[PDB]
Amino acid sequence: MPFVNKQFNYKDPVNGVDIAYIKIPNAGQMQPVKAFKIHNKIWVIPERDTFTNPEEGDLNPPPEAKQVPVSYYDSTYLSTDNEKDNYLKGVTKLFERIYSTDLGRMLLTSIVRGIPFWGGSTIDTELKVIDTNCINVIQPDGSYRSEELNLVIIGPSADIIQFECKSFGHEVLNLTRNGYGSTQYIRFSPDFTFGFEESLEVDTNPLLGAGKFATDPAVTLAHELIHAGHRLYGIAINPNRVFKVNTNAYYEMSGLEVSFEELRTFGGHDAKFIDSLQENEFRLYYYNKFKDIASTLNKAKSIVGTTASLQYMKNVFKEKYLLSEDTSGKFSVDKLKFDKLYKMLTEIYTEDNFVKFFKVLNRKTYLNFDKAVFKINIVPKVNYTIYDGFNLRNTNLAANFNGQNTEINNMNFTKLKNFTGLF
Amino acid sequence: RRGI
Ligand SMILES: [Zn+2]
Repeated sequence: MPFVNKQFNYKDPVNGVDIAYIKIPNAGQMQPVKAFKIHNKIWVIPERDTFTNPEEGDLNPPPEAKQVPVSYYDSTYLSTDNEKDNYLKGVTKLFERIYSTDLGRMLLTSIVRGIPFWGGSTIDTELKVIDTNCINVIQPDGSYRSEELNLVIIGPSADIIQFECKSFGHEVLNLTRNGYGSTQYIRFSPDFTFGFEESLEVDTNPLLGAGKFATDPAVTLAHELIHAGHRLYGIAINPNRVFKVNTNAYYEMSGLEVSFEELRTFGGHDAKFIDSLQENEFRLYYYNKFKDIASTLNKAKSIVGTTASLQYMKNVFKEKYLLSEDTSGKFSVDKLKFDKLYKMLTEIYTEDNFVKFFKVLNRKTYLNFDKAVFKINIVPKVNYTIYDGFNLRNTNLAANFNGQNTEINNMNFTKLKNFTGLF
Repeated sequence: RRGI
């Protein structure tokens, strides 16, 4: 029933299957790293990410006269076995918390079904996998075997609090925006969280508040998983499409812009900043992309490799994109089914909706100002549970989000840095 | 991304 069938321990011996040393397609050289397969198509690498971007392999913090506003550095974080063990257990716990909700179950199912499209072939008469959507697993005999995957959760790079989805690009194809999709690497940590303010006028002001309430890490991970979903189905909105914030004087006086992809991901009233016209533009654009995938599948006559049959892969993508198959067997995109899937991925899976399911306090809008970063430990059940997060039932922390109240539940939070006034 |  659980999303993760086995409760891995970082020190569990490698078996070359779900506990193995692996290498990722970063187009460069790297020493193998120990990774854990927690679910079909999903892996966790308890290491700081110095791999997806070779130009970001330095965890060392620059001089004090260089650190910006919202950022936190600690080159030693996640360098020991105990930390990696706790990281693995923390990430797994959050996946279970997310999966325990109907919305999270729906999102994770979509993610697992969202296999990156096999569009690496040079000939249109054959389908071939794109190698950067795979990892190389060291087998018991020391040989490497290529395994396709959809998602990898990895530790943050130098800036510990800069969580984000990273994926390998293609020489020509924009995999996260052409309907194809690509393996997503989420830089994330379950060992820290952020403080926000309960009053909207305070939370959206850069000069007020110390961060009384703590964001539930499950929401933060869910936010990244939503981005991952968009990217796996190749419908992420180009980052150059932004909202020139004009609803917050502090954002405005700095000409700050926020991408539509982020507003869409948060959802709620934020998603309304993307007008109907531009929204319809994107819908049509991605509809056309799904059409091309349907046609590319029809042009295929043979498959490259022996991992699976051509008909099998045609079926996995028929299910991913919910395509229709006529009498002749040709695939086509049905407008109704497309709109439903597109809407599910963009309107149903949103941060705002997850807050409703988790019943937690959270920022009311993406257009606010961070307050602080806290060190936390969600592994012990006495601190955080799959079912209630920090707001433990039948305790003084059960009501009024008392568990997220860092002043009441102070034993669960250590403020590492204050951001207010530093913008 | 969390944003600012
Ligand atoms: Zn984001």
